[PDB]
Amino acid sequence: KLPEAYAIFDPLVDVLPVIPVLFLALAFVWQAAVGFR
Amino acid sequence: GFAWWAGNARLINLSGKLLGAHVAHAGLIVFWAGAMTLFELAHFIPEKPMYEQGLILIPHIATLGWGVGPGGEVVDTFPFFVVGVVHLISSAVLGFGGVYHAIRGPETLEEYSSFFGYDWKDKNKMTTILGFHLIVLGIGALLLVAKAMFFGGLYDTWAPGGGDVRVITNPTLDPRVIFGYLLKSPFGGEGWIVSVNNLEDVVGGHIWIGLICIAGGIWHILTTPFGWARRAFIWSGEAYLSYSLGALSMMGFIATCFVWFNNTVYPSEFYGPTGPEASQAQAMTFLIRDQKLGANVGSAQGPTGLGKYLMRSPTGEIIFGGETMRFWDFRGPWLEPLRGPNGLDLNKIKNDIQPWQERRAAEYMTHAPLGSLNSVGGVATEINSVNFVSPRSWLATSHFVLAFFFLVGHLWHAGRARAAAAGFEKGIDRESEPVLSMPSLD
Amino acid sequence: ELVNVVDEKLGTAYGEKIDLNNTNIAAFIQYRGLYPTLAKLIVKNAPYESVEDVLNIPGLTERQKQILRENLEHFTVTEVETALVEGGDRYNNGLYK
Amino acid sequence: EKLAFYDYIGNNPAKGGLFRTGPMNKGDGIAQAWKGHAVFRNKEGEELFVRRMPAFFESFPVILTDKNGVVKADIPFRRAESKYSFEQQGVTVSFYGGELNGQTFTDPPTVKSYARKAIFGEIFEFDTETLNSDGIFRTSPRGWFTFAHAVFA
Amino acid sequence: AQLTMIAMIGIAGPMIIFLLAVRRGNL
Amino acid sequence: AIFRFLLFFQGFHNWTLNPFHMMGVAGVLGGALLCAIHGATVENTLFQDGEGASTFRAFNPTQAEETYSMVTANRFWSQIFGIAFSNKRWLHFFMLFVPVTGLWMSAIGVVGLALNLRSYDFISQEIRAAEDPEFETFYTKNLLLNEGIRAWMAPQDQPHENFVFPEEVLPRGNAL
Amino acid sequence: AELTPEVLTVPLNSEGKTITLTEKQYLEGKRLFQYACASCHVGGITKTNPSLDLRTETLALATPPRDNIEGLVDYMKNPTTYDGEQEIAEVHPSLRSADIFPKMRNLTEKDLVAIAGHILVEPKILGDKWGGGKVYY
Amino acid sequence: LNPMWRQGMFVLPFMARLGVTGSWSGWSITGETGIDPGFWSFEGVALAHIV
Amino acid sequence: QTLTYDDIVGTGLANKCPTLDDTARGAYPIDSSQTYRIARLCLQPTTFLVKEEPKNKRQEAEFVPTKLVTRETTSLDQIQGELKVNSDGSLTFVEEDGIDFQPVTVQMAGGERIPLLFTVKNLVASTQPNVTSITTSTDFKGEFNVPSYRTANFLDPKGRGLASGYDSAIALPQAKEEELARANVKRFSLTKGQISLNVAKVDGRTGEIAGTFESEQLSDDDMGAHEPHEVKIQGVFYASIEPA
Amino acid sequence: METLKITVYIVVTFFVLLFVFGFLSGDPARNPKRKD
Ligand code: CLA
Ligand code: CLA
Ligand code: CLA
Ligand code: CLA
Ligand code: CLA
Ligand SMILES: CC1=C(/C=C/C(C)=C/C=C/C(C)=C/C=C/C=C(C)/C=C/C=C(C)/C=C/C2=C(C)CCCC2(C)C)C(C)(C)CCC1
Ligand SMILES: CC1=C(/C=C/C(C)=C/C=C/C(C)=C/C=C/C=C(C)/C=C/C=C(C)/C=C/C2=C(C)CCCC2(C)C)C(C)(C)CCC1
Ligand SMILES: CC1=C(/C=C/C(C)=C/C=C/C(C)=C/C=C/C=C(C)/C=C/C=C(C)/C=C/C2=C(C)CCCC2(C)C)C(C)(C)CCC1
Ligand SMILES: [Fe+2]
Repeated sequence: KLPEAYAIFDPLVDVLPVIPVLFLALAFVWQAAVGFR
Repeated sequence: GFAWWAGNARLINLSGKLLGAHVAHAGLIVFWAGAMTLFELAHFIPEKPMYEQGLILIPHIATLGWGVGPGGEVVDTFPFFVVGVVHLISSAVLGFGGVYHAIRGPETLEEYSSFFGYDWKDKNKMTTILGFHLIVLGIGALLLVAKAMFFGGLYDTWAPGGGDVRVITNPTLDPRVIFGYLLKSPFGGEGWIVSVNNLEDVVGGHIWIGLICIAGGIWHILTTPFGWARRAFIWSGEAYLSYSLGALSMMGFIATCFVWFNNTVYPSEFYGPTGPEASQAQAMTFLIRDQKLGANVGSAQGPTGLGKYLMRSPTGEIIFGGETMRFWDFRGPWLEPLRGPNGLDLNKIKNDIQPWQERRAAEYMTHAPLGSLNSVGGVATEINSVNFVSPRSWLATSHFVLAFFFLVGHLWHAGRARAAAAGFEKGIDRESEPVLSMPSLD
Repeated sequence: ELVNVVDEKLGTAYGEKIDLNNTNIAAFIQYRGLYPTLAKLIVKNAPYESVEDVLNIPGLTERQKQILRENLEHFTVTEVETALVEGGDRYNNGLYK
Repeated sequence: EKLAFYDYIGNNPAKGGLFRTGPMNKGDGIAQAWKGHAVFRNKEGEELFVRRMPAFFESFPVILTDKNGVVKADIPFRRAESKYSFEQQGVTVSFYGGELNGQTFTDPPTVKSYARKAIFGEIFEFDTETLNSDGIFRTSPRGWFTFAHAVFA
Repeated sequence: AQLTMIAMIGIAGPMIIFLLAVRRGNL
Repeated sequence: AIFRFLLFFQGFHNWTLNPFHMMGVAGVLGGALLCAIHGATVENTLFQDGEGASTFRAFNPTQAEETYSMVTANRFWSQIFGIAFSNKRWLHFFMLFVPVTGLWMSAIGVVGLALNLRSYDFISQEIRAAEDPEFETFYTKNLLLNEGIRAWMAPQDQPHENFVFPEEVLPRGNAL
Repeated sequence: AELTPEVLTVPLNSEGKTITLTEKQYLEGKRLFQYACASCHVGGITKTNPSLDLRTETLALATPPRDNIEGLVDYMKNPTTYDGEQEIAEVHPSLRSADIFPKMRNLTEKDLVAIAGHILVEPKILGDKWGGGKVYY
Repeated sequence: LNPMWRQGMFVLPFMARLGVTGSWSGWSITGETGIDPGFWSFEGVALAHIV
Repeated sequence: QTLTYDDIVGTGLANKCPTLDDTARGAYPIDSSQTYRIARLCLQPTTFLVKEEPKNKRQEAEFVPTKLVTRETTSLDQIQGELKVNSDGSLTFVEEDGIDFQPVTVQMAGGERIPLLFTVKNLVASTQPNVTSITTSTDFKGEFNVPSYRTANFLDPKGRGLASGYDSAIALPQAKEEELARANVKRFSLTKGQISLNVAKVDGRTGEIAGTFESEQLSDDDMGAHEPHEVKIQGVFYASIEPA
Repeated sequence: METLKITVYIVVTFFVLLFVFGFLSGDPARNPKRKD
């Protein structure tokens, strides 16, 4: 468990590891926006 | 002239934007290391072995001597939190520099400054960047040495009395030992560098490597490649990438075997037992049970004529019988007390097996690194109930896949770099097709 | 003259009760208080000429002696069959679950 | 005997093999005589029934049931925890009709030997020497014709 | 739940693209 | 359910031993090989018909010219493998022929299995093994596996048969 | 079919008193059995000693009888061999040996009743599968 | 009582005539067992002709 | 001074019995008032001889040499037992326990493999009377048991066995079984062997002895499928004697 | 067996050296277009 004073953040921490995956997906939203140029 | 799906090739000659790509990507790596550690800590339960909990980063920290005490018991989780926080915080700094250099900074660096700018074909400048990074790497290897010798030591699974954190005061410097590993066979009973089985050799190897890397860094800052090297290599950014992909591939296959066989720098206390270890522990377990019931395990002939519990290896050593005969090269701290000069010692087996050895064998047999993709532990025919896949299987399989794909990438980019260097990567010139100017084969 | 001796043995009291000279040690779990302690002693001290001989195993407490008397009717003895006692097969006959 | 011979799996056309060539006689032999109908009983006089081989199975275990389908005897694979052996259950076989009419057999190896044959249905005496029969079932003209014509179609 | 944060975080990325293709930026 | 079908065919029909399945395997695996090797060959014998690093753009569906060099392809394969295609028509007919023929061959074998007309055994091997308990081959090892499959899956896979196999009749090796 | 109180009614002691578990207790018991025991006792067998299973009839013939809540709760505190002659806390998880089996440290008395009830209920649901091993998978 | 000439051997005697008498299998035509003929065994002579 | 596992592992030395100094020509005295044990008996074979078959019955077959194909897996070691003094001053060793068997297969000329269970199980071996000192001329002679090379669970390649397995040739469902009976019905042999141990070195200080052995026993009969061969084994031995 | 071991060591060393020195002998230049 996290130290008690950061306990407030458990549910955010459960999500942080996945964020680098989102950068890959963001690369495709960006390319969709400029028309796969 | 690249398409969108090859879009990062448009950066080959944009040193400034390429710097941003690299530094932003570095932020992603450090971000994952921090976020993943905090995720693992948030889920960590101290009363369960690490390896029942899907942990791969906390074991790496524990192995450095932080957070653990005798036997591998977790005593203080704060060092884990710190490691994760500091990595996570640091990733914002790298992300900041990355997106600044990728989006706002000078697109090319050659104009802003001759020191940071580079031409891929500038053999002097390329070896100087290489030299700097070699020095950095050498310093990094010496940090491990610093930790082991001056800042608390490392976790030593071989420590007497169950394993413990131990300061390394006499690292191995003898180059016959250090480089002797590099010359051992990679086959069974030898294991190349994967067989390193004590922390003195681990730390001394890192002294050597740190010095070697610093010396070679200085060498490459100060020299230019000799003619024989100039004529052997392709000098282009894609070529350099291909060389590094080959090296990463090699390293990944090695890492795969390390985590599958080595129980010294991947202590089984944290990572779970190795495949060989678990197999040996099964035979130990039933030797113990049966002997307690009165069986004479030394004289018990099994169905095949070979000993049911004990037999000889091909060079005569007394070893566990059954199929685990294949794993007799296994060495582990719970088992070595029973080993004499000729292998397993029948008198120690009869007289000196201790409860803690019984417990450890039973634990390791029931935590063998077998399990399904949906994390049902055990052999493929087992029913649902146990949620377990060994960290060793997760780390071995992942790094095999990555190493394989990087070898493919090596081949892809090495072949392309050669073809582009000679000028035919976009296809055959219709008007100058080489084969049309060669004699026919028949 | 060509007969399977294990099949033959199933036609004796071996096929009906715990044979103190042949049966694998795991069978002694079928009755209370016999496994593992007494079972270990019984097997180590075989062979027996009569079921009653088990009571003369040196060292039996009087509790142990009483447990045997309770269970003598579940025991038998037949001739030792080499195929069943060689290989340490009374301690581990290769059968698990 | 002609009716009994139909009630025998060796004449089932789905017991053959693609490369087991020649006549059915080359496999099980030339049938000479019905041995008689085998009746199995345990030591408590209850009549037991051999479970017949289904056509799907190249090999099949020997399981004896009572009239209600309850397993009462078998030929065990692992002997050590055997409950239903012929030796333990006192299984006998008696013949009615045929060559063995009115004979009863009680020695377990002989009884097992007929139970091995009863999974095939009715029990026949075969001449295996005349054609050097190899003991392995072949299909009939009904099988070969069907095969050829389904494939050509 | 956890699905609150992953929603705020998940929208950050498309939000950036949207604001830039509306303010016709250097996309 | 199809996975179960595969395994049924192994244990009951010894389908892997059937030469018609084997011809099917060769046509399917041979087809995938032809697919891969032809596509790679074309992609690595392309003519430079445009300046881009993405070579897809330099093709025009109405151009009459071949987009890759049969001549260079033929030389490469002749020198690598010994033989090569020289006739584009034969090449693409062969690509039709191989997988279609393989599938047709497997269908014939299954028609045989409709009748239990299996390639289950080799008689010579069985005669020797019955007489000589030291004779062992991968063929005999696989029949033991089939025997395991049949006894262990039949009661649940064929519930209408009401198979009751007591523990003592299940074939099992030592310990397992 | 469902999880009725009849199935959830198990012997409390050797004197014939019974106790009816709730569905909550049973599921808690199952979860805890997976946490602390299934690594060796999946499906009611014992991987490190298959001669001894968790079938009710086996437990009934243990000394102290273990086919009831009290006998099982005691076993989890102070395990013995099957004939009761020797205490085996140093090689079998128990509260007595929670120092060397850390998963036992956070088990409460109520958790012990739930585990014991799961062990007694499951053969009522699964029959021969409980303790019977791969033959019955 | 079962020499090579009873067994229809035709080339075996021509090898034996000029000094090849043993097999890599460890037998010799004179009945001696446990002999190492070196390469020029019956098998080695045969292999040399194939090559 | 002695060696560690990591000095020995992989060398072949683990399959070798301890040797005694060629100076060790003493005598170890025996007090009928004391009791003794063999704390370690080691037997290391160096030669496997197999008897041939001479077609007729008027020339008699010889013991021929064989090649080992199962590597350095042959020695018996850690054997222990009572060394008893009899009324007549003879000594009798009674084997109790140890690594007292090794399967071996040797190959004869022509390529026949001959498996055997090299063993001294249940060894009882006795000296001449009036020993009173173990010397470099003391000989022990005895007999041991040779169980079947495979034990009862062993399944042949068609699944037939003694304690497990099929009882018929299931691949030949309607073949005549009478011809197959020898292969179908397994049986468990138990035969006797003979051994001579010849003491040629004695360290009186330490109780260690060493010398030469010759053993004679039968080979594997593959659970009654075929007739066994007669085998003669020669090698060296080492033993350590202790007061009880 | 030691004669065999030595022979193979020598044969393997020889081929491996051919390989290493062959690719060090200006291999990039051995193509049909630009040789540099
Ligand atoms: C780690 C992954 C990675 C990285 C670091 C890069 C980096 C880069 N790419 Mg590549 N690319 C990638 C993956 C990646 N790419 C993938 C997966 C694809 C396939 C779709 C491509 C396809 C692709 C193409 C087709 C092109 C590039 C180009 C570029 C460069 C210019 C992009 C630009 O101006 O966008 C402008 C985009 C924006 C203004 C939108 C917002 C982008 C920002 C950075 C999002 C950051 C969000 C983050 C939460 C901020 C934290 C801030 C905090 C630290 C303070 C840049 C260096 C271009 C190039 O080479 O230029 C010559 C180009 O043409 N990329
Ligand atoms: C290897 C990565 C790398 C490289 C090669 C460069 C290279 C460059 N940057 Mg970039 N930068 C980086 C990372 C990198 N930067 C990061 C991580 C950030 C975010 C903090 C930035 C933010 C940044 C800005 C805002 C600007 C540049 C600029 C420049 C240029 C001049 C730099 C200068 O004069 O500093 C000279 C040297 C120093 C100032 C000394 C700094 C000493 C460092 C900080 C100590 C080492 C740190 C250590 C490794 C970390 C320890 C670990 C810790 C987590 C515990 C040059 C092209 C400038 C530019 O391009 O102008 C157009 C500019 O304005 N950079
Ligand atoms: C990331 C690390 C790195 C990289 C990429 C380079 C790259 C380079 N070095 Mg430098 N070098 C480094 C580290 C590195 N170096 C370090 C740390 C040192 C200090 C020891 C040196 C010392 C050094 C010298 C002294 C020289 C170079 C030279 C060169 C150039 C030619 C290299 C070559 O032909 O290799 C290809 C390798 C060979 C042809 C020989 C192969 C030998 C190995 C050991 C065989 C083993 C193969 C086997 C299958 C793998 C298992 C390993 C085994 C030992 C167990 C090239 C630019 C040369 C140059 O031009 O200098 C200016 C040169 O003469 N380097
Ligand atoms: C350090 C690693 C590294 C680096 C820096 C590069 C860099 C580059 N590569 Mg190389 N590549 C690598 C490794 C690397 N590669 C590996 C390991 C392989 C073998 C797999 C390749 C194979 C490869 C090919 C085949 C090609 C390149 C090309 C290129 C160029 C443009 C790439 C681009 O824009 O991608 C843009 C990114 C995308 C289109 C996204 C791809 C998405 C991947 C395939 C899926 C990832 C999903 C992941 C497994 C998890 C999913 C799990 C779940 C959600 C299901 C660029 C110079 C191109 C080239 O030659 O240019 C010169 C090209 O044609 N690369
Ligand atoms: C409709 C056709 C037909 C049928 C159903 C029968 C049926 C029978 N015949 Mg008769 N027969 C026929 C035609 C037929 N025959 C013809 C045309 C001849 C002349 C050659 C004979 C000559 C003949 C003799 C001489 C004998 C029989 C006998 C028998 C019996 C045993 C058959 C047997 O063992 O098959 C075995 C069948 C096989 C082993 C199958 C062969 C599979 C082929 C070779 C596959 C080839 C695949 C191909 C090469 C793939 C390439 C395709 C692609 C890649 C290009 C059976 C009742 C026997 C008997 O009992 O007589 C009393 C007997 O001795 N037959
Ligand atoms: C260029 C580009 C790209 C890329 C990008 C990148 C890759 C980026 C990166 C970036 C990054 C890499 C970022 C990072 C960030 C981070 C941060 C921002 C952090 C934060 C932190 C915090 C805030 C913390 C908190 C805490 C603490 C302190 C303690 C514990 C708890 C918690 C966790 C809460 C793309 C492809 C998209 C597109 C195109 C262009
Ligand atoms: C740390 C450590 C250690 C140590 C280590 C070390 C010391 C290492 C080293 C290492 C090294 C020392 C390595 C090396 C490597 C090398 C390589 C890897 C190379 C390669 C090469 C190549 C690749 C080449 C190629 C080529 C050719 C052949 C021809 C021409 C062309 C070219 C150039 C391409 C130890 C174990 C003790 C322990 C633990 C830790
Ligand atoms: C019929 C007849 C006859 C005749 C016959 C004859 C004339 C035969 C011939 C035969 C022959 C005449 C045979 C041959 C054989 C041969 C062989 C068998 C060969 C082999 C070869 C090889 C295999 C080779 C290989 C190689 C190469 C090519 C190269 C490299 C090296 C090597 C060696 C690897 C007569 C008149 C007597 C009469 C009776 C009948
Ligand atoms: Fe095409």
